[PDB]
Amino acid sequence: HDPALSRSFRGHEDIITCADFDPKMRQVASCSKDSIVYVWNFKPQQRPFKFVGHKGAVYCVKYSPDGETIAS
Amino acid sequence: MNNIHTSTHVSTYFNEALVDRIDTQKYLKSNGKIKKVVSDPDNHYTAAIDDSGNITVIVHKLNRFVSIKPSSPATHLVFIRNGNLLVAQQNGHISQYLASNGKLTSVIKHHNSKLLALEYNPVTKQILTIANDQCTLWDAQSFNKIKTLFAKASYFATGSLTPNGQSLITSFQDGNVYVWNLNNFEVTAKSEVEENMKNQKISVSADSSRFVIGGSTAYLYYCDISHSPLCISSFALPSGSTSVKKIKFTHGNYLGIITDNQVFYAIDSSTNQIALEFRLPKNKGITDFDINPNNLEILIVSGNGEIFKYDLQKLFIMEMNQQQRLLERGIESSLVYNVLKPGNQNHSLKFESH
Repeated sequence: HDPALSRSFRGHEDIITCADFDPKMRQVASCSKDSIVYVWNFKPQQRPFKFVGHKGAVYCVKYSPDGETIAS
Repeated sequence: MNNIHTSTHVSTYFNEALVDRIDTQKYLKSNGKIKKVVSDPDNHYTAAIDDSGNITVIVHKLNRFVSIKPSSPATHLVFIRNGNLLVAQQNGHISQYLASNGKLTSVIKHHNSKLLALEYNPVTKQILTIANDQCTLWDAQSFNKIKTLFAKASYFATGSLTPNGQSLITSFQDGNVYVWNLNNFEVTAKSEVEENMKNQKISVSADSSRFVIGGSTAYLYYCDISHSPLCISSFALPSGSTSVKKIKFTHGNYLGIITDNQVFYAIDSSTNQIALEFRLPKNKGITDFDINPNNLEILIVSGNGEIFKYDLQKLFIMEMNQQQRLLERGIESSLVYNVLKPGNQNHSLKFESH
C-alpha cells in the first residue's frame, strides 16, 4: 500500500505517450511522440528494444493478451 | 475493460492428459497460425489450414504430416474408406488426392460459390456439396455426379446428408428447412419459418432422427423425428452469442457447436441443454474438429498449433465431476448447462418431415 514509483524506463528521449504490458509480469511497452516505440523487461539487466517506425507520433501501444505482438 | 483472454478455456483442458506431443514447430512454419481444420470422417487425418498455404494433413501417430503443395484452403475435407481425400477448396473447386500420398486423382466443379460446405455419407458413398444455390450430390468415388438438388426460389442457404442413414436436409435464406428424397429430386418435407438465418449449415445426426440449424443469428433450432413437426422447438443461446459457424453430431445426444463469440458448445438433445462451454484465443482461435462418436474422442486442431487429444467425455466428466460432487448435493445439470426452453411459434423453424 504505496503508489510505489519503482524504477523507470531510462531513455525515452522526450515526449512519452503510453505504455502496456506483456503478462509474464513483465515486459513493458511504451511509446514516444516521434518515430519510436519501446519494449523491454525489468529485471533491469535486460536491455530494452528500440523499435523504429511510426515516424509520426505514437499515441498508444498495447499487447495482444498473451503478451506477444505489440500493437502500436 | 475487461474482456476474457487468452487460451484459458482451451489449452487448460485439452492438454490435461496427453499421451503424445504435437511438436508444433514441425507443422507451423508460417508467419501465421492454423485457422481451420478440414477433416477426415474417420477422424485421424486432421488437415491444417493456415494463413499461408501448403495445406497439410496432420497424422497424429507419426508426428508427421502430409504436405499438399497448393496453398488453397478447404472448407472441409472428406477422407474415405479406400484411402482417398476429397478437398473442398475455398477456390470454388473440390480436389481429390489420395490421402495416403497427397496425389491428385480428380477435381469436382459445378459450384460457383465461396462456400462448398461438405458432408460425407459413408453409407451412401455420397459426398454432398453445399454451394451457391444448390446441393451437388455424388458417388464418393468422386469421378462423376449423380445429380444436383436445387433451390429455385429464395436463396439457398445450406444442407446436409445423414452419414449412418439416408436423407438430405436443406434450407433457404428465409430459414425454410426442408427434406429431400435423395433419389427423386423431391421435397417431401416442407417448412415455413419465421427465423431468417444467413450463413447457416444444417447439421445432421448420423442416424438422422436429430438435426440442428445454425446461422447468422444467435438461435438454434432443434429437430426430433419422433415428434411432429420434425423441427419442434427452438431457443436462444447464452448471452454474448452472435452467429453459429458449425455443428457436428455424435452417438450420444450431442451437438458440437462452434459459435462466433469464439466459444465451443456441446448440447444434449434430450432436453437440448449445453453441457460444455469452452473458449479459444485471438489468433490461434476456434479452428475445427473430428470426433469418435461413441466415446466422443476429439481430434481438434486448435489454431495454436496444438492438436488434441482430449475428448468430449473427459471434458464432460470434468464438468460432470463438478456436478457429480454436487449431484450428491442435488445440482440440476440442465440449468448448469443452460438448458434452453421452447418459446413461441413466430420465431421458429418448425418443420414437418417424413
